[PDB]
Order: sequence, then structure tokens, then C-alpha cells
Amino acid sequence: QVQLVQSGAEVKKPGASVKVSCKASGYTFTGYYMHWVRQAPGQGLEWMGWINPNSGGTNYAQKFQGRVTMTRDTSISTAYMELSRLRSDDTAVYYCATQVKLDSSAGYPFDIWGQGTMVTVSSAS
Amino acid sequence: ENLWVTVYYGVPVWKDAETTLFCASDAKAYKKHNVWATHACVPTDPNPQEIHLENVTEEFNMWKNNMVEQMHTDIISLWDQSLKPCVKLTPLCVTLQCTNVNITDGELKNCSFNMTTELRDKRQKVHALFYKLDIVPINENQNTSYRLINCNTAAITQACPKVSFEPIPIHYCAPAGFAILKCKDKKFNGTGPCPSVSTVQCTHGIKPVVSTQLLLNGSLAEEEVMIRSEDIRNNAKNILVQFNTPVQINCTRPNNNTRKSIRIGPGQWFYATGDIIGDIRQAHCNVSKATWNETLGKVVKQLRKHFGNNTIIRFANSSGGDLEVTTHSFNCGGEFFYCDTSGLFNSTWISNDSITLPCRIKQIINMWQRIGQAMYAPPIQGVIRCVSNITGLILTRDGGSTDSTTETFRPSGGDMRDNWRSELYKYKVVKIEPLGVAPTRCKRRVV
Amino acid sequence: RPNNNTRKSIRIGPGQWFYATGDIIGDIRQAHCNVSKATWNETLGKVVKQLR
Amino acid sequence: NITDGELKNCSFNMTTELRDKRQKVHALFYKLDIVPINENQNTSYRLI
Amino acid sequence: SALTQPRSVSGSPGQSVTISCTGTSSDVGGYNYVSWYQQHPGKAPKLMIYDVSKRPSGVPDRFSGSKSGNTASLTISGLQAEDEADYYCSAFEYFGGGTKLTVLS
Ligand SMILES: *[C@@H]1O[C@H](CO)[C@@H](O[C@@H]2O[C@H](CO)[C@@H](O[C@H]3O[C@H](CO)[C@@H](O)[C@H](O)[C@@H]3O)[C@H](O)[C@H]2NC(C)=O)[C@H](O)[C@H]1NC(C)=O
Ligand SMILES: *[C@@H]1O[C@H](CO)[C@@H](OC2O[C@H](CO)[C@@H](O)[C@H](O)[C@H]2NC(C)=O)[C@H](O)[C@H]1NC(C)=O
Ligand SMILES: *[C@@H]1O[C@H](CO)[C@@H](OC2O[C@H](CO)[C@@H](O)[C@H](O)[C@H]2NC(C)=O)[C@H](O)[C@H]1NC(C)=O
Ligand SMILES: *[C@@H]1O[C@H](CO)[C@@H](O[C@@H]2O[C@H](CO)[C@@H](O)[C@H](O)[C@H]2NC(C)=O)[C@H](O)[C@H]1NC(C)=O
Ligand SMILES: *[C@@H]1O[C@H](CO)[C@@H](O[C@@H]2O[C@H](CO)[C@@H](O)[C@H](O)[C@H]2NC(C)=O)[C@H](O)[C@H]1NC(C)=O
Ligand SMILES: *[C@@H]1O[C@H](CO)[C@@H](O[C@@H]2O[C@H](CO)[C@@H](O)[C@H](O)[C@H]2NC(C)=O)[C@H](O)[C@H]1NC(C)=O
Ligand SMILES: *[C@@H]1O[C@H](CO)[C@@H](O[C@@H]2O[C@H](CO)[C@@H](O)[C@H](O)[C@H]2NC(C)=O)[C@H](O)[C@H]1NC(C)=O
Ligand SMILES: *[C@@H]1O[C@H](CO)[C@@H](O[C@H]2O[C@H](CO)[C@@H](O)[C@H](O)[C@H]2NC(C)=O)[C@H](O)[C@H]1NC(C)=O
Ligand SMILES: *[C@@H]1O[C@H](CO)[C@@H](O)[C@H](O)[C@H]1NC(C)=O
Ligand SMILES: *[C@@H]1O[C@H](CO)[C@@H](O)[C@H](O)[C@H]1NC(C)=O
Ligand SMILES: *[C@@H]1O[C@H](CO)[C@@H](O)[C@H](O)[C@H]1NC(C)=O
Ligand SMILES: *[C@@H]1O[C@H](CO)[C@@H](O)[C@H](O)[C@H]1NC(C)=O
Ligand SMILES: *[C@@H]1O[C@H](CO)[C@@H](O)[C@H](O)[C@H]1NC(C)=O
Ligand SMILES: *[C@@H]1O[C@H](CO)[C@@H](O)[C@H](O)[C@H]1NC(C)=O
Ligand SMILES: *[C@@H]1O[C@H](CO)[C@@H](O)[C@H](O)[C@H]1NC(C)=O
Ligand SMILES: *[C@@H]1O[C@H](CO)[C@@H](O)[C@H](O)[C@H]1NC(C)=O
Repeated sequence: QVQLVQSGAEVKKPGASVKVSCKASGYTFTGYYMHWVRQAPGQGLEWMGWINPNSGGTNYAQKFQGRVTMTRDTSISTAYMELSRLRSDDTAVYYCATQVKLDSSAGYPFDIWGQGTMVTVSSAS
Repeated sequence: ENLWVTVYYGVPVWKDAETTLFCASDAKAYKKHNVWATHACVPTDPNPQEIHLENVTEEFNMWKNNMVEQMHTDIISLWDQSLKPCVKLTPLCVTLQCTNVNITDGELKNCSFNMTTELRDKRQKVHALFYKLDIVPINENQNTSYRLINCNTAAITQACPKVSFEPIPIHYCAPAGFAILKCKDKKFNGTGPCPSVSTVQCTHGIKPVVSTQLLLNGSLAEEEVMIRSEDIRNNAKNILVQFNTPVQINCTRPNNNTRKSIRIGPGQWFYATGDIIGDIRQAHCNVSKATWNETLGKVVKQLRKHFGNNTIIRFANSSGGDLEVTTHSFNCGGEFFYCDTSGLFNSTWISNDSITLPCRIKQIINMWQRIGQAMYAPPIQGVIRCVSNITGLILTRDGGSTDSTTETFRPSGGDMRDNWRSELYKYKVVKIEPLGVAPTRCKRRVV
Repeated sequence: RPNNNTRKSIRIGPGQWFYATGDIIGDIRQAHCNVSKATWNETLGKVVKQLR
Repeated sequence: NITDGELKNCSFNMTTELRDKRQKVHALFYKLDIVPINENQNTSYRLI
Repeated sequence: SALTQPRSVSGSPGQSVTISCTGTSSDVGGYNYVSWYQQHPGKAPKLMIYDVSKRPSGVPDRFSGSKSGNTASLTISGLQAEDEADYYCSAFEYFGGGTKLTVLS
């Protein structure tokens, strides 16, 4: 079935790098884009960027310019997301979305989503 | 009184359809019969009989055309078929013991390895030169024991040099029963009606040249530069730009290579770059500076029409994540280059000292993205010098921003097929329906 | 076939793959096939009555 | 080690991407795809 | 710029309710075809209605949206006891603040 699995992450300390995954199945993985979105607890959504797994061409917003890196391993149809030099306001939940099925041909909007992983940070233990 | 029906044969009526098309070349003689088949094609007419039309209106769509998919399929099928009877490099992936080139503190390395011979029991030892982008270590802890890059995942075949990769004009000519309509508007923004429509037997020459981030040897515009796209107000569609005056660009590899042929089996041969004689230097590419700044000024002045009459326009280098759509990739003289293009989109716009660019060279390429195939490239002897007319541009809009007037622009390699969309945006195939009914008075004598 | 097999893939050359059964985890038992008895006898009676 | 059988575990040499390396591997084979070669009388099997 | 929407609106069971929001019309122009998402409490959001005047598969059409001359609206006809989730409006890249639709126990 068309779906996306993720891997839950533990709380990280400030100044560390997180590792986010997103694994798809079913439909062909090298045909459509894939976006990354974040949701803060008690606020609205905010878009992070979009990666094209066909050729590795990425494009992300200016809010995270120079701090996030997106890769892809099409040999096993999995994505990745790295982020170092963290802060305290980056406590949120992350999602990876696609546009596998829609009558229109434009890239937006995306409909299918995944489980999602809530990442939060703590200064001390 | 009442009326009757009449049937007409030969009435001009068309309908938007699609079908296949065949090759069409011009009479030319030559080290021939390159990958693009020429002997198995139709010699074109000496002069095309372009016919003009009046008072005719119809629609177009450059982002939904069907000729580009057929052209891509034909190109990939022909490239695959012209590599079947060529040599296969299976026993080349023996482990290597490769040393540094004794230049004190490097681009290439000399590797020595065992190789078979025509006699199944003899084993010879040969040395060659390999570039740094076609070798991956295997030990890492920490000695030098190297191996190739592709035969961990896929196989490899050689490109025996009796054929050439030089692009040649190719006319797409529709079969008997169909027709082609060409629009001749000087303000064709991409989609909509076109007043001046003509009917030609079939199109002119097309050079199927592969390029990324920068079109090459295309078709010049007229009186203005063109800025085309499908939807500008969203960051999910690459934007095409076409200049009105070609910019000259000179790429050169000053090395002096030597072809060294060794036996790999009964009736086969294996070529390598045996030695570099001369001065070890990096292959570069030059572009004029004043013309580039003038062209950038023209294109930003033309682009200001779509983003308010007073905004800040900035350029930035590629985002990254590959070796094919971050740099400027092309082929010439029988070699594939990868020239960094960061020294071009490094300006900021508001309200004779030429530019230079470094270039790297690869041999084991994985072009035409697939699995199970990898094409080796034979080395060219002598020196290479390629002059080109850069005319096009491919730019992704930007990322998401809160609010400002300082949106940026970053070039990114397209889908390896938009290079032809700068040449097939003024063509459309159509069929003929010579039947029809019309009411008028008739009484056919039964007699 | 009530067994629980495992696919094990190994390399055989550059760009090739070779699959094999893995070490089975479970209960080693024989693959079988069941058929109803009364329906079979009824069908055999019908067919012999027709063949007579 | 099922004491007193349908399948048997076999081990053999196999090539690799590198033409000089040789890696031994084991697998499971059914009793109808294997025929002995010695018969006098040790266990040395081959395909059919 | 960005899209805004009221934080919360009241609603009674059975009664048909409405939600309408739109920023400055110079960015909208009436043709961006803003979509509408449903964000469930502690769950994975899902699409309720895509670009405009059209409903995707798998979702009931008992509540649907429309686009007026200057504002996109969403009418929930026949409110039930399963509409306890947030509603978001989304353009190509821009998003809204958020709306909550509450029911009476
Ligand atoms: C864009 O079009 C250019 C044509 O002006 C083309 O340049 C030509 O490329 C060939 C390829 O090696 C060069 O060499 C050719 O011509 C010499 C003439 O002596 C022959 O000996 C060679 O065998 C070969 O046919 C040309 O010198 C060069 N220039 C001209 C004027 O022909 C570019 O290569 C094209 N760009 C790309 C990316 O292919
Ligand atoms: C590359 O190196 C070649 C070998 O030295 C050189 O070849 C020859 O040219 C020189 C200069 O005129 C002659 O003296 C010599 O007899 C030639 N030998 C052969 C076998 O052709 C090439 O000229 C060098 N490449 C360039 C571009 O100069
Ligand atoms: C065959 O053996 C599999 C390995 O134990 C087993 O797989 C899994 O299922 C169990 C039961 O729910 C899980 O606890 C376990 O995490 C699973 N692991 C993987 C890798 O999927 C299969 O269920 C067995 N086959 C049958 C039919 O039960
Ligand atoms: C790479 O190594 C090979 C072998 O070590 C070099 O080949 C020989 O080069 C040396 C120069 O140091 C000569 O003295 C020998 O006569 C050459 N032949 C043999 C059979 O040893 C090769 O030159 C090296 N590559 C480079 C670029 O220096
Ligand atoms: C690219 O190469 C061409 C060919 O040599 C250069 O063109 C010429 O310019 C030089 C000096 O600028 C003149 O001596 C030649 O007479 C010119 N020839 C032609 C045919 O125009 C061109 O300048 C080179 N590009 C750059 C940026 O230097
Ligand atoms: C073959 O399998 C089918 C499917 O399980 C069996 O059918 C059913 O019979 C069992 C018990 O006899 C019932 O609990 C199921 O509800 C039945 N399902 C259906 C769809 O009929 C069938 O009995 C099996 N064959 C034999 C000979 O046992
Ligand atoms: C067939 O033989 C192989 C090798 O003897 C077995 O593989 C190993 O199995 C033993 C179990 O006795 C383990 O202790 C080892 O760790 C396994 N690996 C190696 C590398 O020896 C295999 O299990 C046998 N097949 C069956 C069905 O028992
Ligand atoms: C694009 O241009 C920027 C401009 O600097 C390059 O920037 C940086 O990255 C380098 C290595 O990753 C660092 O050594 C520089 O200090 C750093 N500079 C800044 C201002 O951040 C970037 O590498 C270029 N990208 C590519 C793909 O060439
Ligand atoms: C085209 O239309 C114009 C205006 O109706 C008319 O004057 C002209 O004769 C037409 N052309 C032809 C070839 O009939
Ligand atoms: C070979 O070149 C590498 C590249 O930096 C260097 O690290 C190494 O020390 C060199 N070794 C010798 C023997 O020259
Ligand atoms: C094959 O047999 C011959 C017999 O003289 C022997 O010399 C040779 O070594 C054998 N094969 C090889 C290549 O060793
Ligand atoms: C060939 O292989 C042997 C051992 O595998 C090695 O000693 C020898 O150096 C190799 N040949 C060359 C030319 O390196
Ligand atoms: C081209 O012009 C038509 C006419 O209004 C317009 O609908 C379309 O959006 C334009 N497209 C571009 C890419 O400018
Ligand atoms: C880009 O322009 C700035 C302007 O000062 C310069 O410092 C920088 O070196 C340029 N980048 C490259 C890669 O030339
Ligand atoms: C490049 O432009 C020049 C100047 O217009 C022209 O003479 C030349 O023919 C062009 N190159 C090609 C390959 O058409
Ligand atoms: C490979 O062959 C050698 C001798 O031919 C043998 O000793 C060895 O056991 C074989 N490998 C395995 C895994 O059995």
C-alpha cells in the first residue's frame, strides 16, 4: 500500500545533529518529489524543503539555509535528513510527504502523509 | 423547402492527435556511420516548401507536447542498440595497487594490475593511468588498495572507437496523412493562440546535444530574450531562459595523452591512457566577462516584468547533492567534462580580463540513468579544444521565504530532456479528416 | 507448505545476484494437500454412473 | 541435526566481484536436485 | 505574504457551519486554488479538499468548500460528532494560522 514509515528519535542535547529517516513502498520511488514539513506543538505548519530522489536535486527554504542536508539512497528506496547546530526553539514534529495520486499535475498540494516523529531537545538531563 | 445532405472529400479539417515519426537527413558524405544512424534514413528534400496561412487560430502547449517523449525514447533506444556488438570489459575489475603520480605537495594516479592473455594460462602485468573520480578504496585501514567504482553494483561495457558521438542535424518528418503546424509569433509566451501559422513538410535540423544547467548550440531568439515556464508562482517547475545573442565559450584540456592498447583476450582489445607527455595541468574553460555581464543585465531587465518593477534579484550557485546536476556537464571531442559554474551566478542586482572555470574529467560514466549498465569511454589522442555558443539557461525559482523583495535564483540540472524543449516548442503534429457533411438542396435522379 | 523459509542473496559477479533458501526458522514439516472426502465420493459416484 | 529428512545444507566455494577473491557460502537444497558423484561411498554431491 | 484565519469558531450539533479566510487578494488573485487540510489531535493530517471545487477520493462530500470572488470558504453541512479537528488552509508553499471547530456536548 502507498505509505511512508519513519523511525522514532530520542531527545537530543543542544549542539547535536539529528538523523531523520523516511522509507516508502509500493509506488515507484524515482518518479515524484518528496517534501519535508515541521509542526510545532500548538502552532501552525512550516515547510522545510523538497528533494527529488531521481537526481538528488534539492531545494529548501531560507529559514534553514546552511544548516540542513538532505540525501537519498535509491538502492533501498529510503531518504535521509540531517541537522546540526541545534537550538531550543526547534522542538517540533517532522513529516515526509509525497503527491502520489491526484488528478492535477502540479506539484502542490500533497495529500498522503506518514506516521511522523516528534523531536525535542533538553539543555540538561 | 426541406434540405438534403452532401458529403465532401478533401475538405481541410484537422484534429489534435499523435503518432510516430521517422528520420530525415540531408545528402552528405564523409570513420562514418556514427551512433545516430545515417545510412538507414530518408534523404530530405533540397528546399522545404514552407506554406503560409491566414485567418487561422489554434492552441499550443509546450509542457504537454508528445514529440519530446518520442525523441527521448528514440535517442535512448538508438544509443543502446549502437553498443551491443562492442567489447565487454569483464576481467578489468581485478584488484589494483595504485600509486601517486612524483609531483610533490594531483589529479590522476598510475595503477598496475594483472591481466589475462590469449593463452588461458599466461598472466601479464600492465600499468595504466586512472582519474581520481573512477577509483574507490577497499581497505581504508589504511593502505592503498584500489578498485573501480561501477562493478560493485553494475556491469561495464567499452565503447569501441570505430563510431563517433558528434551530434549531427536530424529532421523529424511526419508520415503521409499527417501534417505539422509551425507558429511564427514574436511574443509567444508559451501557451495560447498564435496568429501567424504556417504548414511545412517537416522541420529543420536538430542537434541532440546533452547538457546540464546550460543549453548549448541551440536556436537564437529574435529582438529580445525569452523567459518561459509553465507556472511562475510556484517553486516546482524549472524556468527556461533563451538569449538573443550567443555567448562564446572556449573549453580546453592542454594535456597531451597517449593511447595504449593491450590484449585482454582472443580477438579483443583494451585501450587506456598509457602516459601523459608534457606538462601536468588542469583542464579549464574560459568565457568573456563584459558580454556575460551585459547578457545578465538584459535577462534581469526582462525578468523584472514578472516580479514587480522594483525588486532585488540575486543569484547563487547550485545547492548540491550529485556530480551531474551541480556542475556544468557536457561532452566534446569525444570526452566528457564537468566544469564548475559557481564563478558565474555570484552577483547581486538592485535598482580582455576573461573569466576562467576549472573542469574535472570522468571516464566511467553512468549517463541515461538506469541499472546494470555503465559505459566506458576511450581516451582521445592529442589535445582537445572546443568552442561553443552558450545561449540557454535553466533556473529553479527559490525556496520559501517569509516576505521580502530579494528572491534568489539557483541553477539546477533539468530532466535531461528539456534541452530539446528549446527547439520543439513551435511544432505540433496533427491529422487530417477529409470527410464531412453539409446541408443544401439536392434530388439525385433515381432513373 | 507450512515451512517458514528465508531468502538469502549472495553476489556471484559484477552486477549479478544469486538467491537461495536461508536457514529455515520454525518446524520442519512436510508440505501437504487436503481434499474433502464426501464430495469426492459423490463426484466419483456421479462419474461412474455417467460412464456406465 | 534431525535424528533418524527432505533437505540438506551444502557448503561450497563461490567467486566474487574481484576476480582473485574466493568466498565459501552455505545454502539449503532439496533432495531431488542433487546427485552423488563418488558413491564409494563418501558424501560429495553435485547438481542434476 | 502569508495566509491568516480565525483561531476558533463555535458550532452546534446538526447545524451547518462555515469557515472563511483569505489574505490580500494581490497574492491570491482567486486562481491559486488554496487547499484545505484537517489536522487531528496527535495524529497524521489528511487532505479534505484539494485545489478548488473538487473532492478527492476516499473522503465523504458531506462537507465541502468553494471559492467566491475574493474569499475561499468551507461549508460543513450536517455537522456530526466526528468534526473535532483543526482546519488549515494552504497555498503552494504558504500556510495559514489555524482554525478550530468546536462542538457542543
Ligand atoms: C557546438 O557546435 C560546435 C560547432 O561550431 C562544435 O564544435 C566543433 O566540435 C568538433 C568536435 O571535435 C571540433 O572538431 C571537429 O572539427 C575538426 C576540424 O578540423 C575535425 O578535425 C574534427 O574531427 C571534428 O569534426 C570542431 O573544431 C568544433 N568547431 C567547429 C567550428 O566545428 C561543438 O562541439 C558543439 N558543442 C558541443 C557541446 O558539442
Ligand atoms: C604530444 O607529444 C607527441 C610526442 O612527442 C608530439 O609529437 C610529434 O610532434 C613533434 C613536434 O613537431 C615532432 O618532432 C615529432 O616527430 C612528432 N612525433 C610523432 C610520433 O608524431 C605531439 O606534437 C604532442 N602534441 C602536441 C599538441 O604538440
Ligand atoms: C517466519 O519467521 C519470521 C522471523 O521470526 C517471522 O517474522 C516476524 O513476525 C514476528 C511475529 O509477529 C514478529 O515478532 C517479528 O518482529 C517479525 N520480524 C520480521 C523481520 O518481520 C514470521 O512471522 C514467520 N512467518 C510466519 C508465517 O509467522
Ligand atoms: C606509475 O608506475 C609505473 C611503474 O612503477 C611507472 O612506470 C615506469 O616508470 C618509471 C619511472 O619512475 C621508469 O623508470 C620505468 O622504466 C617505467 N617502466 C617500468 C616497467 O617500470 C610509471 O611511470 C608511473 N606513472 C607515472 C605517471 O610516473
Ligand atoms: C575563443 O576562441 C576564439 C578563437 O581563437 C577567440 O577568438 C578570437 O579572438 C582573438 C583574440 O581575442 C583574435 O586574435 C582572433 O582573431 C579571434 N578569432 C575569431 C574567429 O573571432 C575568442 O576570443 C576566444 N574566447 C575568449 C573568451 O577568449
Ligand atoms: C479449504 O480452505 C477453506 C478456507 O478456509 C475452507 O473453507 C471453510 O471451512 C471452514 C471449516 O470447514 C469454515 O470455518 C470457513 O468459514 C469456510 N470458509 C469458506 C470461505 O467456505 C475449506 O473447508 C478447506 N477445505 C477443506 C477440505 O478443509
Ligand atoms: C548446515 O551447515 C552449516 C555449516 O556447518 C550450518 O551453519 C552454521 O550452523 C551452526 C549450527 O550448528 C552454527 O553454530 C554456526 O554459527 C553457523 N554458521 C557457521 C558459519 O558455521 C547450518 O546451520 C547447517 N544447516 C542446518 C539446517 O543446520
Ligand atoms: C557555493 O558558494 C558558497 C559561497 O561561499 C560556498 O561556500 C562555503 O562552503 C565551503 C565548503 O563547503 C566553505 O569552505 C566556505 O567557507 C563556505 N562559505 C560560506 C560563505 O558559507 C559553497 O561551497 C558553494 N557550493 C558549491 C557546491 O560549490
Ligand atoms: C482574412 O480575413 C480578413 C478579414 O476578415 C479578410 O479581409 C481576408 O480576405 C481574409 N483572407 C483570405 C485569404 O480570405
Ligand atoms: C599519496 O597521495 C595522498 C593524497 O594526499 C597522500 O595522502 C599520501 O601521503 C601520498 N603518498 C605518497 C607515498 O606519496
Ligand atoms: C595442464 O597440463 C600440463 C601438462 O604438461 C601442465 O604443464 C600445465 O601446468 C597444466 N595446466 C596448468 C596451466 O597448470
Ligand atoms: C599479480 O598478482 C600477484 C598475487 O596475486 C602479485 O604478487 C603481483 O604483483 C600481481 N601482478 C602485478 C603486475 O602487480
Ligand atoms: C501566457 O499568456 C496567457 C494569456 O493570458 C496566460 O494565461 C499564461 O499564464 C501565460 N503564461 C506564461 C508562462 O506567461
Ligand atoms: C563571489 O563574489 C565575492 C565578492 O567579493 C567574492 O569575494 C567571491 O570570491 C566570489 N566567489 C567566487 C567563487 O569567485
Ligand atoms: C556561434 O555564433 C556565431 C556568431 O553569430 C556564429 O557565426 C556561429 O556559427 C555560431 N556557432 C554555431 C555552431 O552555429
Ligand atoms: C574451497 O575449495 C578448497 C579446495 O579446493 C577447500 O579446501 C575449501 O573447503 C572450499 N571452500 C569451502 C567453503 O568449503
